[PDB]
Amino acid sequence: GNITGLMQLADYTYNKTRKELITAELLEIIGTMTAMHAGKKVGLKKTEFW
Amino acid sequence: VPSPKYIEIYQSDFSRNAYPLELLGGSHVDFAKLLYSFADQVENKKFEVYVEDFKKLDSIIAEKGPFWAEEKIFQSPTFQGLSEGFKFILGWIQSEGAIDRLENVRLAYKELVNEARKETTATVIVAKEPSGNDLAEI
Amino acid sequence: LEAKQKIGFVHGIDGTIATIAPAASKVTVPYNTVLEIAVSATNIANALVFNLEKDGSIGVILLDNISEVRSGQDVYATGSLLKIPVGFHMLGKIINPLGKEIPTGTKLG
Repeated sequence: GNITGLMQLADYTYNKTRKELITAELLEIIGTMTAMHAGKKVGLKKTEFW
Repeated sequence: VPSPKYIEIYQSDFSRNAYPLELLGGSHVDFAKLLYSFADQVENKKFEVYVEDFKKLDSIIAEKGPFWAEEKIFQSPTFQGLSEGFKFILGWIQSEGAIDRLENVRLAYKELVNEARKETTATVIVAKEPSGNDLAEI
Repeated sequence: LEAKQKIGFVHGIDGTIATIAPAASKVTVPYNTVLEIAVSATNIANALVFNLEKDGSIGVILLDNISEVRSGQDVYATGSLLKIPVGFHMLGKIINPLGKEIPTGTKLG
């Protein structure tokens, strides 16, 4: 019974940490893609206004 | 109101042309190079015209306040003293919202003109009031 | 005699860092070199080049007198790397990484 009580917490924290590691890697990639979007410039948009 | 001679240059491509100088910046390099195109082609190298317009524009700005963006550049009694091409580019700048970048345009157009005429300028500040003896030394 | 060379004016400042706007086009700044920012007629804020850009702008690391920095201040250039005084005369001292001594109570490297 005790070992099971430990096993659920171990499985729980394993999956908690698994999911948080996934989320973190995503936000790293999105941070980089976003920073590059800031690095890229805007164009001109030349057209007739009159 | 805008003449077709200006629209031919505007709708066409001009940034890829050969200039007196390669110009650093973002979009405002075009705000200046387009002025150079006007002054070179249709006005026949009467550069100082646009350089006068900037001066004129300064006097206009103070009288109109800071929110002169919202008003259209062509229809206005204040702007009547300006050139049609200067007005054209201010309309384009108004479209792009870059009207806060104007000083970075005159500071560039003057470089193009100063290298075409080959007239590098120099700025001195002497006192609350100039002194001739110092001037001769300077 | 000694005329300082200027390269641009301060465009933006974000806390410890800054962005320069170059004055002229033919002017060229090196990389990793120290720049100076005329925060006043008297004092100078040292700095360092960390980026260069297609726009000619310069990403700058500030190191001294950051609070006295504004936008539009004249920016000068030494054209030399960051250096500090070195020698046995420095032993027995606490020292700012710019070489400035921190009070208590020739050569360059």
